[PDB]
Amino acid sequence: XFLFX
Amino acid sequence: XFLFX
Amino acid sequence: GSRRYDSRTTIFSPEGRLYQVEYALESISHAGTAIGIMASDGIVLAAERKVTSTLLEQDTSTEKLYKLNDKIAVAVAGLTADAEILINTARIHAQNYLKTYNEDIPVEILVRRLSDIKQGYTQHGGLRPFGVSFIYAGYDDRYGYQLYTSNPSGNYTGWKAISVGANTSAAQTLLQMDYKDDMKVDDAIELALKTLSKTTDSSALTYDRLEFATIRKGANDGEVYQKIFKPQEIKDILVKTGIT
Amino acid sequence: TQQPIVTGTSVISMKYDNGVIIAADNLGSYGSLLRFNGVERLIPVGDNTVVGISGDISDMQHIERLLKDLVTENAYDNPLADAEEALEPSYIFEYLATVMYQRRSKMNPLWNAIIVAGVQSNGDQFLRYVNLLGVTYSSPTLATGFGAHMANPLLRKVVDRESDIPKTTVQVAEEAIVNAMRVLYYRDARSSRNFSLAIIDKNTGLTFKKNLQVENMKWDFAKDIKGYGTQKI
Amino acid sequence: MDIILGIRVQDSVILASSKAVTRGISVLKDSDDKTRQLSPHTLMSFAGEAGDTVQFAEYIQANIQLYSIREDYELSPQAVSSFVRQELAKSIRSRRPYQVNVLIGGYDKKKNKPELYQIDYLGTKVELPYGAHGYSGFYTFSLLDHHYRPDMTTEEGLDLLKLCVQELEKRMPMDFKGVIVKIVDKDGIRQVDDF
Amino acid sequence: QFNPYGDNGGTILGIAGEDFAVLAGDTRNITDYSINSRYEPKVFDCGDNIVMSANGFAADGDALVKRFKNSVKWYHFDHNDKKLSINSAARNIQHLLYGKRFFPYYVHTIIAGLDEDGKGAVYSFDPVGSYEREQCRAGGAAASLIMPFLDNQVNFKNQYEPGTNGKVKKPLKYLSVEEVIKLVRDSFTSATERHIQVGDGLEILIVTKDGVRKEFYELKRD
Amino acid sequence: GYDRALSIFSPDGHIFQVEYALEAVKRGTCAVGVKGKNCVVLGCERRSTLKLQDTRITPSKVSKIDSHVVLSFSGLNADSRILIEKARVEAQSHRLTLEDPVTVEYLTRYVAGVQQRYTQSGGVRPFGVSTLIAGFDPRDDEPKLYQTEPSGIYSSWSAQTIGRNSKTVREFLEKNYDRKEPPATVEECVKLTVRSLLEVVQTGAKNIEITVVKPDSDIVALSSEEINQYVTQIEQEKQE
Amino acid sequence: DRGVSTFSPEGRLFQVEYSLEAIKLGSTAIGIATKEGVVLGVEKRATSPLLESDSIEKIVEIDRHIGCAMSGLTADARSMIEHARTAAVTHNLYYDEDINVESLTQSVCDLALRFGELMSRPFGVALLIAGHDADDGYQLFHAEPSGTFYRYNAKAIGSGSEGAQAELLNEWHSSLTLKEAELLVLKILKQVMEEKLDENNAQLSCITKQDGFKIYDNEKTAELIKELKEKEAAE
Amino acid sequence: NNYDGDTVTFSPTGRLFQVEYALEAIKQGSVTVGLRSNTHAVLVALKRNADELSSYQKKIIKCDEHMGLSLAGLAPDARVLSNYLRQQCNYSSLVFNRKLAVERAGHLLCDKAQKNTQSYGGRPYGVGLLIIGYDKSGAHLLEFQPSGNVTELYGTAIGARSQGAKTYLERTLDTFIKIDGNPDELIKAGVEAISQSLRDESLTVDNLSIAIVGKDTPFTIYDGEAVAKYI
Amino acid sequence: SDPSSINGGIVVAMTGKDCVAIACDLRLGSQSLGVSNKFEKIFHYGHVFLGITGLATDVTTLNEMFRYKTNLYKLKEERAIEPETFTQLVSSSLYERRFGPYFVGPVVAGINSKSGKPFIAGFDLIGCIDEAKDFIVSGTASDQLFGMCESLYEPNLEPEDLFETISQALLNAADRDALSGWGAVVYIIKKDEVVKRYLKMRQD
Amino acid sequence: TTLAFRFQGGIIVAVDSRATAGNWVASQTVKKVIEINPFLLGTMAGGAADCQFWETWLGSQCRLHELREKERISVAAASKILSNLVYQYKGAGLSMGTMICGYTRKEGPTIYYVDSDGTRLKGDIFCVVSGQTFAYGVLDSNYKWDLSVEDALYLGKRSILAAAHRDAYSGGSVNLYHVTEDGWIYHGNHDVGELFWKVKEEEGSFNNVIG
Repeated sequence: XFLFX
Repeated sequence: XFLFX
Repeated sequence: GSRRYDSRTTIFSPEGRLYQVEYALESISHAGTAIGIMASDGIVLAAERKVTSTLLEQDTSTEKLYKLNDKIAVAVAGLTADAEILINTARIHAQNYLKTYNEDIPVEILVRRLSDIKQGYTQHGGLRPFGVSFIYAGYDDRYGYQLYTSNPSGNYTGWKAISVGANTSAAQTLLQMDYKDDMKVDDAIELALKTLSKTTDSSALTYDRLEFATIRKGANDGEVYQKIFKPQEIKDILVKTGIT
Repeated sequence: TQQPIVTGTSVISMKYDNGVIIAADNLGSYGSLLRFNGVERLIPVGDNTVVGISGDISDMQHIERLLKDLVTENAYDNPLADAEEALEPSYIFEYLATVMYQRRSKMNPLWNAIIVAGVQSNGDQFLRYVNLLGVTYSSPTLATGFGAHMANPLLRKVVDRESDIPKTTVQVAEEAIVNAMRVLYYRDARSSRNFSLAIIDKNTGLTFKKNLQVENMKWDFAKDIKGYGTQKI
Repeated sequence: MDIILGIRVQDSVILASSKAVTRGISVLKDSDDKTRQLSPHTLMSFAGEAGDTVQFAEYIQANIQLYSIREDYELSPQAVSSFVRQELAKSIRSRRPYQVNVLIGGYDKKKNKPELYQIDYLGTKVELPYGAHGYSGFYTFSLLDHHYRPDMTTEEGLDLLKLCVQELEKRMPMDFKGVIVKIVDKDGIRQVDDF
Repeated sequence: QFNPYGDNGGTILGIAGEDFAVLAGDTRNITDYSINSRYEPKVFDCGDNIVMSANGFAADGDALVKRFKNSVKWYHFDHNDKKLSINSAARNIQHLLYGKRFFPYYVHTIIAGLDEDGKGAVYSFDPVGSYEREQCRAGGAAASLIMPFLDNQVNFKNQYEPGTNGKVKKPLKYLSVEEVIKLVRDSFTSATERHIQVGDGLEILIVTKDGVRKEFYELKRD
Repeated sequence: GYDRALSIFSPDGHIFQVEYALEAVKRGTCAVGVKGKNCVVLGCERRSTLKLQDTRITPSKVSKIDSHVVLSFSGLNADSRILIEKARVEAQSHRLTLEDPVTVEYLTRYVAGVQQRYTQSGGVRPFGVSTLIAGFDPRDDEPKLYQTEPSGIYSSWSAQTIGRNSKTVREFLEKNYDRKEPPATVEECVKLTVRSLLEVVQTGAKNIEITVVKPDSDIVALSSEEINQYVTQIEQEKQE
Repeated sequence: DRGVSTFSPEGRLFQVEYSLEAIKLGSTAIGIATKEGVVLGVEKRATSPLLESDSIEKIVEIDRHIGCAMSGLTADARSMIEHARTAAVTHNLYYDEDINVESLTQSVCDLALRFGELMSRPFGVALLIAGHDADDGYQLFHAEPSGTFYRYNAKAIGSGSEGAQAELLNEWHSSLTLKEAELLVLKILKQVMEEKLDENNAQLSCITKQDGFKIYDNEKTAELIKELKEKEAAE
Repeated sequence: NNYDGDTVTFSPTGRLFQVEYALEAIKQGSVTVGLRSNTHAVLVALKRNADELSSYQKKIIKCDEHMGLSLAGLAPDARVLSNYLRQQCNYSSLVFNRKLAVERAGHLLCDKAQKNTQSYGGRPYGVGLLIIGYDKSGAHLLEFQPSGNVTELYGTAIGARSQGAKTYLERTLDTFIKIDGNPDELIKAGVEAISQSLRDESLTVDNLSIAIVGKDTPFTIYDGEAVAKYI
Repeated sequence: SDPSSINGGIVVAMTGKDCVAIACDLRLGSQSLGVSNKFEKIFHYGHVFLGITGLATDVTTLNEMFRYKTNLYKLKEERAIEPETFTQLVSSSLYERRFGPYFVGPVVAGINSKSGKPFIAGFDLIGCIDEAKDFIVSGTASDQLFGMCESLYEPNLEPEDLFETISQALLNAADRDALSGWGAVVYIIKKDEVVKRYLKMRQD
Repeated sequence: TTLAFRFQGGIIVAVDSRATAGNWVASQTVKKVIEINPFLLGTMAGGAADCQFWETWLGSQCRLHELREKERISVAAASKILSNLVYQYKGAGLSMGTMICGYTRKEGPTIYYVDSDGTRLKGDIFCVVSGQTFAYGVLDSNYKWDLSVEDALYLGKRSILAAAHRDAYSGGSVNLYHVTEDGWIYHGNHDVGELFWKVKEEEGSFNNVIG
């Protein structure tokens, strides 16, 4: 896997 | 902890 | 189904009265008279046991005067069994408050809770109300000595002197006549007994037909003592005041 | 969440011109111990479907009861239970697939790999796989456990693609399955010589063969093998 | 780590609380007020796990404010402290305990006495002349043991607190970005701007 | 212990044109070093000119596609047969995915279709339902091989006008369906060479105003 | 649990339990609300059938919900306590989540919502209570006075009365209250409120309670002597 | 006594038919749908002159594209409005769009028959739900406590309904402008109202695609009342 | 009389009056016709308006691609029962990859209606349904009564003046059953059937509602200028 | 980490001729850090004395709990609870939290008002009863207290003698424990008089 | 990299557009600013899904507040709705670092930092660089109160560039917003690739590079 700035 | 033969 | 047999205990009449509350009050009007008188230096609770017998063990008997904690007592008028349900609830609330805040419960807070329970039985649950009227005699360090009453409606009010049960109309007239604000406990004891002596449906007022209690600062220095009078002590105060 | 105790090994299958074949050995293993030698792992449902099950045998016996109960339930208030409203292979599979995925999603799986072989109403060959994870897939050849590694390569040399299915006779298809079972007996340490084979044909219906044995085995060459390199005696 | 100190002098209670909110190696704020006014004469300072601290303080604030409206009376600091302790004592055996340590500074109008209460996240309560939570507590205790007196004035109390903070800045390894100081007396709660 | 997840490999590719969109995926299903199927479709027509693929754990992907297909059915029932727009579908899928936030669907979801203005649209989701609209997206095992190629060849990244020496970028342009299909075929041909989990076959679903059509191309089977 | 539908429709489209609840309000001691230019006053009747009463401890007729909002009522006293408790809890709940005290309109809408819920919930009878809710919104100087009734309808009033002989004191307010120029000062507003009660009360002794609410949480209850001075001045002007 | 969900010998639910009597006693509400928008008007009917009329809220916003007028036991409407607003917002959260006016109406009407021995009795209030969506344009719906809803080109509910509906029967055509519709609501309200219609005892509102749902200012309505009086005096 | 207070009470002659009163709600409802051949099954429904400003209440609800019903009586009750059918059709598809048989849909409606006739507090459903569908055994027409009684028929009609249409179909039985692979002619026979139940009013463009399902025909509803062809 | 040794502290009880004695230290700490030297661990409900060692939050909670229960007892029974009966109430109350116990080591001391018989008892955290004739010990220096009591104690000591014995037992045990000390209190209990003495001891 | 700071002209909100899965750059085109309502912005840092879902849900809760109370929701109230929600999920593994930025008549320009830990802080400036959250800008030297709106926009833009260059997980493009009385205004998306070279040439900074 999931996306993560 | 307790009592314990 | 079951709807057929439901009395509907929590409805308004066309006149906007609660049937069951009104009928419960009618019940209480037949109960033994209980009187509370608040003085500057203490409170008196006097109450008449209903037509007793010579074979009733009086010294181990309690139907009228109950202890809620060390600072608060109640006089009962109505169903004794219904009262004991509410009394045990009040005793627990008092100890809950003490556990939480490490201070004795103020009198009004205890009274309001018991009154809020009675109210609930008139608005929801479809159960009959409690057929009980209380006189609360209590002391706290906010308002000092306090008298309250609650009835099956769950309404409660404060008093300098009040009666519940039988012949309240007559009793309240006699109290309203002889009560003064600067009055002391010894005087309030005499008034309470003289009032019962005149309102009683019995031939004569004797020790074996009475329950008596005082809440005094008449405790060594800055503290409050509850005295539930013994049969022999009620007999003595009847001779002292000159009723027997 | 559990561990499988009494287990069954490979189930193997393939399509041919007119139907499907499926096979499985008659062993229930208890770890390395070959405890049960009389266990049937092909369970027929009506006359158009066979369900082959590998993995935990207690969970297989549960699934066996679900399918038995499915046939009973389908018959209830169903005048066409033995005709137009009979259980299809596709119906039986989707039900099991639903159960398998639900059980894995409650972290309490049915510890099995299942192959549903059958022929549909319109005569179409049905062959689909589902396992303890609820993973499903179809192929001209399907196999579980060791079968996947050893049987599929051999069966895929007969039917490599969809266009090879019409060109594959029942005799050629059965020959391939029987050979694959021998290879599995040579090489799988949890296989038995005794197996069951089921053919579901669109013309001749369901043929169920029990108490089959691996035969025409090659062992003679063993006598000529001495030591592990340098030994001559 | 967070500094919360309390000193009870003759006629007031003073609470010093660090103004830094830090998460790991990041400084989130340098002007944070780690205090809630429970009642007009009762103040609570709090240090502990992020979120729990404010959530607990505001929950306690709401309950004490509800009691005040209902009875038209102010709960004594002893009573407020007992309520707070009991809420924490419930939480330790709950599914997710509040990781909050609090100081309760109050002026009891009935007894005309200032009271300081130190309560940890377990519901451990003591009444002290001076208190503190965390690493800072040990240094400040030893220093206050020497200097503190019961008959100290509010001004004397502030000077001793000023010395504690100065010495903490030198001795402590983390930068707590100064303190906010609040005084609780008969007149109520006020914030000392100069510090 | 029991592991509720698996990896079935495969790769999906969504490209959005001016008045069309394509969603492509290899037809290979694998487990460890074993090939489960050489033809298991992974890209589905869901109705209302929407094509969907959930790539990763096959069981979670099949379950999600079912739930969305069901979601489209109940949209028609509850909203007087209203056509479900691609933006509305995308938001609905986010809620499906986030529902299982603490037991995720281990899938990479791409949906393709036309937007309400009739322009090609591709939406891409993470396992827990984070989504974003894009021109290009590759998902699955060979995503890392294909996406850089698409950056270079679809969006013309790191490409400048000859004789400017990096002063002016190559002009962005809408690719024809015929050009887009070539890139899809070349992407999958390249991915098949260098990724063990990619091969066997390629199925492309093209979405236009006229509807959904399907193209299939063979890939290397090693 | 007791599920019985006590509040139902009758052939003429009336809910009798809600209408009989209004009769309970009619029986209740009179309550009046008057808003001036920069204040609101809540007047309340105390029936003098009860003497030997302890006025220190006896429940007062006006209740603070927050520091800036008050509630008076006519009807069943016991029922009123349950609405006051719920309102006081919601007031603190609003401060906790919105980080701002309730508007008078919001607190009214909540209490009115509770009253309505008890008219179409199984096993419960409606509240035998009408409320006057008065105060000032946070950082606002515009006076607010709302009324609720057992049905659950609520509305804003320049001035309003509820309880026994409310018809008479409403008659008085309708002719004596000018909208273009409301009571400018606290004195004028208290005077008009005491005057309105004197139409109904009997004796101006311990029978009238007055509570003045001003902006920024400024609430005070007048004493016997303070009210007695208003009673004296009103009748001395009347002798003419 | 007798069941709350009981059928009469004519095949009608007693409690529903009785609630319809409660709605007849309610203050008048009128809706008129046009191709330029939908107008909603109500009689406020203050019980006393001391009651601040602007506090009487019988026209209510559900979303930017859906308005609502009520008639009957108006307290009962609060939970229906609450549900409608939640439904409108919830659908926007799930689908990133405006909810169809019919779908919103259908959602409200699903509460209607959730009563028995759920709530103890039906709702004693009728709703006029007006809105716009891209699919079916400008729409006006009548939501009853029976759970039934009808779409209307124009509709009147409350005490003056059958008198008003007969008037709307003659006056409505498919080519009505928004300005014409506003005057027509004011005209029919003034006809059926006990007290004389002004900007304080009556309230107008409309829903247009451009500006969405707007409750008219008392100053704006006052001008339309003056415009009405002049055009009626013109013949 | 004394025995109509609730659904849990039998009368001395063994009648359930609350169920019979629910049955009355249907007769008050607008007429709807159902008829089928071997290839197709048709619903024809006369929609009822409140007045000239009002719309015509929708009578036909789609339950799946292969099944739907027409209603007569309480519309909200039809919504509850049709939603239940939609779910049962949906469960059959998802779990068993199987289109729900029309006969089994009938059995499920029957059992749902029954529970409301034997338990205190509840009430019977106040609506009648005509379910049409095409499944693995061809075209089907069902009639649902809220007593729980479900009946498979070649044709029928429910609602006000339904007896007129029912008599016509009983004469035409041998003709319309043979209308195979001709959807238009089967609808014509349905429109001519419902016409026998009209008085004063006639079939207009916004009055008439038709639905059809068949061999290569998903369940589709025709309203507005789509039924002008058949007027 | 170990709940029963975070705060520290000790209690000891002894019997004499027509008397009992119960004593405790005054320390409360966060492990190494000493916080309070006013934390008394001995409470009384009428003529029944209860000492509690262990986690301080539980010491306070159980005191509040037993005050609650003995108050209700007295109202219903119309007499003060006796040591033998209170011992059973402590045991009952602890064992109802068997799988989530209070981390305490309670000690009961008192004279039965009717029989006049001296009574002491100890408990483990789940409410098991140790009813010894001689002495009971509890806390972080229990090993040290067992050593001191076992050598110093003799039966039938007069009240003023028993005081010296229990005092020397506590003081010398506390000085060999890091988490005990910071002052000490001793209660000498006779049938109808109770004397309470604070002891001078080293404050390190 | 998310940046929100307060000045005389209102609030400046600057974010990057890069999303990463480990060392894999998933996207360079992510909208890390959420437009809750015309006067309310929410920045997003941490779990993409967690931020997107709950800040979209916040917009729904803020909309219901306006319908019920007929008034615009305050930034304090809106921030606390999100902070009270995440606190319910505390310890469940929600990853969220957000700034709720708006203007209201009641409060004026307001920035609230809301954390997945349940931390809710009000401040003049908030920054999220790498995995660390700061109450200071990435540069902070240039920050003076009386600053031109178009000058303040540049500082925000420049500050994201500074982080985007040094941080591997920051990059793509800079999205700029200006929050004022009567709503926020979008100030466009600036590709860091083109921005870097332009800023270098014009400012004469990044000398350690070479080009």
